[PDB]
Amino acid sequence: GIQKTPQIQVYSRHPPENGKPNILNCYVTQFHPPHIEIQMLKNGKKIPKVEMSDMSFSKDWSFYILAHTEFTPTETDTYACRVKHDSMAEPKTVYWDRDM
Amino acid sequence: GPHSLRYFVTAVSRPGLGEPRYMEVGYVDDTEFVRFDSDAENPRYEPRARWMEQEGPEYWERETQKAKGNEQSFRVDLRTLLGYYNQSKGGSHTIQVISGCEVGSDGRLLRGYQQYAYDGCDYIALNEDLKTWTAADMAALITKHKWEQAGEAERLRAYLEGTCVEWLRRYLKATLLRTDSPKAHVTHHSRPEDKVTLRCWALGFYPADITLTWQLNGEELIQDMELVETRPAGDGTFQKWASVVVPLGKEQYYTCHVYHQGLPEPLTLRWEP
Ligand SMILES: CC(C)C[C@H](N)C(=O)O
Repeated sequence: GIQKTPQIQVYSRHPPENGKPNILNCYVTQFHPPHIEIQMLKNGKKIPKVEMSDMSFSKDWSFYILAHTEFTPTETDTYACRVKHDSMAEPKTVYWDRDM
Repeated sequence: GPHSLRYFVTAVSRPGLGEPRYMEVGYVDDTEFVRFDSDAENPRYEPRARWMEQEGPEYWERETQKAKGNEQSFRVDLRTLLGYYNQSKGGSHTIQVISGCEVGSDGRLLRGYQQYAYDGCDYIALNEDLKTWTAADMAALITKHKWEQAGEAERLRAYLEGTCVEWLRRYLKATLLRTDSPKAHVTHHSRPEDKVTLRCWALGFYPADITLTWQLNGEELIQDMELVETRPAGDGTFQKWASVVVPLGKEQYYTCHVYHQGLPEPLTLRWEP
């Protein structure tokens, strides 16, 4: 078979405003096999309450899933999503950029 | 317009860790309406849309028992394919299936299909005639000859032309589709030296299909534009953006265009400081 490397986007549900509660998403797509480990991190530390959508797959057979967590952005806090998957030698970390 | 009823099936082995995980998901018009997840003590087919609770307990017992039977067949299939490919018993493997019917505006069958994959690659597919099979490798050829000699394509043609269209014809029948128009805005970001990034956002739209472009003097900037893949907000709506790098002070020479089926006409917008 094949392995497909996950594609990752990290972004908020609503346009971010400092001090206002929001939802941070980690949208992970285009991967195979379906087993995957997704963590969300605040200032380098794992965020406990991360919810996972049900997994789905596309017409090309590759899987996708949405991880999400409540968060209240501030000017200086850093958020990231880290994904471990057999297609990759090491876990991939993608940082939240509030402009993207 | 057309309508679709499709089922997406996944079976994943996990040797040493327990029984394979099995999932069936039903979609009407690319929208999830039923799901069966094997990962439970008493797994049940569940409704996933607001209209499916109309069905009685007779419907759910039959579909649950159907899905449990399918689950046990795919458990066997996973073992069968280890034999066909001469793979060891220790590894995890995945079988996937897409099965369904698409009908036109007139209620006639447009396309019926049944497509299988193994570990992310095409395995076997029922052809459009609904009478013959295309096998992707010499393993799948073994399945093909078995199914040709068992009247499987006959059993499938009768499901796809018969029961599928019948269930589809009555499912969500309520036939017309939701649209939520995008709201758009442009943001402005600094770049090294004498350049700036303009980013055109579309938010809160449904369905996902959308096009964003940037124009300088009437022509679309295909080459220089950065795009993200369309992504879910998590509330049912989608997001997308497109950006371009432009000279400092020339921001008003660029126009974002947003095209979406929900809009009376496309949005045009510029950076508004
Ligand atoms: C993967 C499945 C389509 C395998 C099929 N049931 C066979 O035994 O050949």
